[PDB]
Amino acid sequence: PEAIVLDIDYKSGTPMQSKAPYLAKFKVKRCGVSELEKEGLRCKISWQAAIFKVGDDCRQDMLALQIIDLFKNIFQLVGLDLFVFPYRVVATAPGCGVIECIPDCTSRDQLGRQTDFGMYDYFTRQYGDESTLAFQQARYNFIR
Amino acid sequence: LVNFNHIHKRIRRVADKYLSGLVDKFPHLLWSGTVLKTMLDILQTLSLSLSADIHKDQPYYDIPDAPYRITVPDTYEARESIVKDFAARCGMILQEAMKWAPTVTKSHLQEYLNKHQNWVSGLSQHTGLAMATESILHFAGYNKQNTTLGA
Repeated sequence: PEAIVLDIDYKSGTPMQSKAPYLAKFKVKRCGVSELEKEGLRCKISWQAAIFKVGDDCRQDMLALQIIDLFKNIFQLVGLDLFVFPYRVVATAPGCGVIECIPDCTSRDQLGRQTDFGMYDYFTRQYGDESTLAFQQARYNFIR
Repeated sequence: LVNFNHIHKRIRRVADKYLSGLVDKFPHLLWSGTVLKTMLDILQTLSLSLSADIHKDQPYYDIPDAPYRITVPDTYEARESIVKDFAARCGMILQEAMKWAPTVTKSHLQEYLNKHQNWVSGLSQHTGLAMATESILHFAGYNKQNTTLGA
């Protein structure tokens, strides 16, 4: 609710396996809340992906997301270094809701099907030997 | 000298062998007026880099008065080991230089300790000055009065 849509990409439609849930992409502008509220009665741009579902409940995910966000706030306040990504989700109809999509989606199952090997080989090929600088930062983020 | 602390394994060994050969065939480089300053500067740089928040990035450092760079390992143990290992060649070359021609190297050491930049930080560790003022002591000799006597 803190962004204003700009236009619709008329070629990003891609239904998924499943009940007829599809996928779409949007170009959005981020302004804020109060400015959005005051601008909604008179008339930094990136792209977003949305996933729609029909016939499924979207409340336990909402509660889990609230708990995760609270834990992230606690960790950020205390002064430690932990990373969690609280993707938003809103329910609007019985069995229907809107779920956000993380940027640059990369499922582990697809990578495993492509490679059929351990993740160590994948990240050795992707970044290089364990003695390089980038490998250390990747390992640190993985631990975090 | 700057390649004696390379991140690899055999590179520092071959560099040490080359340095030993070069100092063997040209003995007059020991009492030169530029090697000591550079080696003290790199020792001070390593000592400063000993505790620099390992998790913070950019392990590179710039040696003053000479265009070069030095990389350091990640764990504390490796850094401590490499600095301790390097802390011996300094004493070895200093005693070798002091053995033959004491006057020139003593004058150079006196001249080195008279720079304004290091005086401000002298209240801190500044390991180079401590190394110099420690190496001056236990390599001295007898003066004119007590140079020829029988115990």
